[PDB]
Amino acid sequence: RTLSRWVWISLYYVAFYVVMSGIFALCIYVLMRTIDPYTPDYQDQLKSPGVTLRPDVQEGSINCTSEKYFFQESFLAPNHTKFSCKFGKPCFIIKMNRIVKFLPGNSDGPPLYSLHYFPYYGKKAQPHYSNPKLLNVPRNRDVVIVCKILAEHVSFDNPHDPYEGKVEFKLKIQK
Amino acid sequence: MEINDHQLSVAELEQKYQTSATKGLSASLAAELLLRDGPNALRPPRGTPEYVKFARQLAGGLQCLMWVAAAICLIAFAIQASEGDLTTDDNLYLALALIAVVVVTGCFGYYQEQQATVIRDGDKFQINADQLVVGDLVEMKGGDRVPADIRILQAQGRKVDNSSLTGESEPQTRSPECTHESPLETRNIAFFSTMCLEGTAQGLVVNTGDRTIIGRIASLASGVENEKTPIAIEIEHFVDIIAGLAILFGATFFIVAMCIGYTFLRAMVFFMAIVVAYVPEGLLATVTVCLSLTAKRLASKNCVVKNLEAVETLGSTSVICSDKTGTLTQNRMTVSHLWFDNHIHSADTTEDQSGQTFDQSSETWRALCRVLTLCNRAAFKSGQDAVPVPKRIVIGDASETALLKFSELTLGNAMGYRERFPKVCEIPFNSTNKFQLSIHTLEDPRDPRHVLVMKGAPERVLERCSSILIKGQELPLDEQWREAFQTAYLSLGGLGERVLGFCQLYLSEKDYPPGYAFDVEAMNFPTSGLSFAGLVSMIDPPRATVPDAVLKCRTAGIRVIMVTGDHPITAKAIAASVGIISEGSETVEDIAARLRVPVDQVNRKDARACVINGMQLKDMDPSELVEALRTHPEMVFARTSPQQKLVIVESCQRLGAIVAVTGDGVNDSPALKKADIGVAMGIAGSDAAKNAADMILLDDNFASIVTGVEQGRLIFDNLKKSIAYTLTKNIPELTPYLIYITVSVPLPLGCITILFIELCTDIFPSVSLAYEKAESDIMHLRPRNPKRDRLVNEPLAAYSYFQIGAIQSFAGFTDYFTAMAQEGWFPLLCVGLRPQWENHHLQDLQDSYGQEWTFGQRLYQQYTCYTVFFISIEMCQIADVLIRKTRRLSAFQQGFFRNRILVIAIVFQVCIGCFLCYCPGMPNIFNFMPIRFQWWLVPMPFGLLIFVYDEIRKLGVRCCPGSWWDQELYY
Repeated sequence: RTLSRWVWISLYYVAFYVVMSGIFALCIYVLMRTIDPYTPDYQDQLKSPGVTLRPDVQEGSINCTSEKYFFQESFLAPNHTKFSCKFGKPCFIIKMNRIVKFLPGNSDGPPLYSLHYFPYYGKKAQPHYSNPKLLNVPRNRDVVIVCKILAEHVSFDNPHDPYEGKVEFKLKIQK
Repeated sequence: MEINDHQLSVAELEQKYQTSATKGLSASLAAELLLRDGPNALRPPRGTPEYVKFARQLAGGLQCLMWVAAAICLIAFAIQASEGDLTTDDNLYLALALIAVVVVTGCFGYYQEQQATVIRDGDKFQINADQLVVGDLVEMKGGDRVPADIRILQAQGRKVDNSSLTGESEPQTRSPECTHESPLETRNIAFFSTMCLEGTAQGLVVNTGDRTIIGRIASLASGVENEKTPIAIEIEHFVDIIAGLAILFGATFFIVAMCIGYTFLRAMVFFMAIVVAYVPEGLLATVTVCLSLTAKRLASKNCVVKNLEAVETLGSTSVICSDKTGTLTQNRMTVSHLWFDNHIHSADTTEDQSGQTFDQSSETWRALCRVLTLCNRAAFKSGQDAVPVPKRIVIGDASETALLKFSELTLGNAMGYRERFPKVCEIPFNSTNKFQLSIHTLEDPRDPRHVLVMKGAPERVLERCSSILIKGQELPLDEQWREAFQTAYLSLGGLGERVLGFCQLYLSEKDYPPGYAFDVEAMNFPTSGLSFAGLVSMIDPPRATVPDAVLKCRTAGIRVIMVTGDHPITAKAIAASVGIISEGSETVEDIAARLRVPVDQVNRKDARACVINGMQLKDMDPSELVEALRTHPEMVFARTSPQQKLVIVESCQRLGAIVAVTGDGVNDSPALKKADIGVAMGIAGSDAAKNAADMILLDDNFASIVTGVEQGRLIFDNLKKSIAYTLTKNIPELTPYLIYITVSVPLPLGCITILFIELCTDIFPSVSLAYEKAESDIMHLRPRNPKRDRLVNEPLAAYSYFQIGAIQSFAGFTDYFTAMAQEGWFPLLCVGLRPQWENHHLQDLQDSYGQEWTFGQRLYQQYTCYTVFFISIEMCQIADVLIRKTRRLSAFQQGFFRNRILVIAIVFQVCIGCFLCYCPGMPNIFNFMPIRFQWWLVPMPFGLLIFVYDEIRKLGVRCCPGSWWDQELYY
């Protein structure tokens, strides 16, 4: 609490917090420089893909068939956008979380992906890229179903991300 | 003050008492009176229970405040558990730690913290002292303790020690005649808690048990608001500032959250959320360990401290009112000066005998020494040789012991002399004769003739002499010398010293045969026309360190006031000796004396120094006392009663000063009890003083007082640094949650992560600050104004929160963005995501790239962020540590380097973080994930900027001491 000196405070921070935002931004912008536009520095977090589903818990493009992996080339801008292949008792849809340059490998409880898609090039490289029913007898009860995917590349973390490469949902069609 | 019966006649007293002067009470009557009045005993406070002792601490200031937090954190848990069940430990466990901190914190303190001789039915008998009742006749003799307050009816050569009342040890006479209006002053009353030094006396019991003057001092001095410690008062100012901000922001984040679209459910949770950030959970523990750590050093110093708070109390006082005896002094005295060879000499009075030798050479000196040793009855108790002479106990009266100690020291063994010149006969000092003489066979073998030696009242010795041994030879006692003696006698007498005359005679052999019989009964030999040898006086010396200790306090800007029961001549002499009274300083009386003008004539303002007698003090109003206090720099209150010592202190406190009373005796109790801090002497100190005091000088080393004050200085500062260091990290901890709410981004840091910082990483560094040194000469500065300069002030908060912590937050946020960005989540995409991110159902979350992440997968990334954020703080904490090391000085100047403990803190702190990151099991147990090497670097530019920013700022402060940066920023 002063007087006729506050101008010595306001003006201070103006160009001190100024200098500091200026440095903070200074260091974000250098960091940002040292990253690919096309690919993150660490894939490791995403390392095994998770499996997620639809139920809340094409003009141009190329025609394809079930087959082996298709290599678009390198992950570079020198070629234009890499071309992408075309694609009661509820229905649930499952997909595999997209991961750049990842090639999945493949070459009784109660009553109740094509390689040609990979590797995924990434959004910058491929914008309108497209990634690839429980008619069951029972009803009016909670059924626990786990859908999962297999592969050498795929791993599950039972203790952790129950999502990692698998689903766990409890459908109940009460009629 | 008390009102009494000393005025009454003895007969009148008995009449009041229904007692007999000669016979005493009857057994029947004594018993009856007992039931009526009750026992001659003090009524206690109860002992104090163990449970209560712990419980009182539980409030401990911050402790209560912490309860409000824990309870309020429960406010969160209760609302949450009810309406929006969030199954988490977060608020519950958060609330818990805060309270337990007190239980665990409170531990730091718990882990570290007779008979009398009466006359009844004309016969005297010994009885249990409790049996004594008012009215009975009691007899006391030298060596005994006065059993109760007594009215002296009769006494013979009785002297008493009233240090318990006055703090002054020199013996006081007791006679039946009332000396003064003041009961504490009069000769006719002998007080309980006092001991008859010598003589014999009989008196009537006026007061018993609790009723005695001292038997009440405790209750009156005990049940007195012993005030608190300047440190305790200061450790509350900081908390209020902290709370002030915690609440301001906590609520401000209620309102802001509300405008944004959060309900009473959400806006509320945040407010309470906003706590762990404003309240330093670690701070109480740190201050305590700091205090505890300092106390340990003092112990190494031979200075024991009973209370943690006591470590500091040494700096925020303006004036000190000190008791003399046992406080300033050790409690003792001795001879002082001799007059012979028509010259005044001064002996060394000190215990250590730190002074110098006055004179070996004179032939006269030996003749004198001869009489001092020979015409003397006193003997050293047996088995003494281990102990030094002035220390050893002697059997005999004080004056004779003084002579014995003097000769033994300078002369060698007295016994040797006593043996060499055997005592044939002597006339013991008579009351009438006022002198004592002896006749001895001379050691000199040619002669072994008879020598006569005597001593006594100086005037009397002179009446008795024809000649004077000047140098080796005798001379006629011309009127010229008759006066030189008279002058010396008057001067030494002025010194307040007791004076004795000495003379001897080489008896004429013809009249006295080798066998020759002497008659002590009737003067068989000459008593007159003897050779006068010299004069010997008395004197007392104080401790060794005391004068210096006083000097140190004065440089400290502390006022030292002597407050003594003793007589003014003696008090003033010591005052000068210790430095309480400086050279050239003057009292009005000294000016008037030099000027040879009346006192009325002297302008009081001219006198800086003052010496006020208790008798005069009694008449004065407290306002008058206040003025005396305001008016003088060097004050001596002498002949003060215990109540008076209290008044002075109160007078001093009225001024606003923080006062330390230092004292040894029962008479200092009310004062010690009143002082902001009472210091008592360990060895000499009476039990009463000891109970009354806050601190005990086990050593009786007064110098410790200076250390005590010093102890309250370095740590006080170093504590602020540790508060600043700890508080700064609060900001980087808070901001993530807020931004989380405001930005709608995934939570950057978690509750568990915070605890590792506060409980783990910050601890060693925070503690390590105690090791810091002085930036400047701390002794040079004045004591802190406890009201004005708080331990935690707004300039600390602004620095910790506004500036430094802010830089720290960004460093943390940066690592956050880097981890996610690397992962495929660019910062732009991050806004508004939390609902999807947190949504457990979505296994699908699409990143910036287009990849899809499951619930667990993205979570692992976030947890990694929590981990890196945690790490960022440690990296930034390194800078905060280095900068926090000094308030003013450059790291270059201070050398951030010297503090080994601090450096240990950086290494161990980092080791801990790496451990939390790397060790397996840590991902489940504490949700900490491993970090890529690159992650370690993110905060680095932020850490460096902090160091530079602060370093630059302090350079500014130094250049311009007067103005702005210091005013705002300087702790």
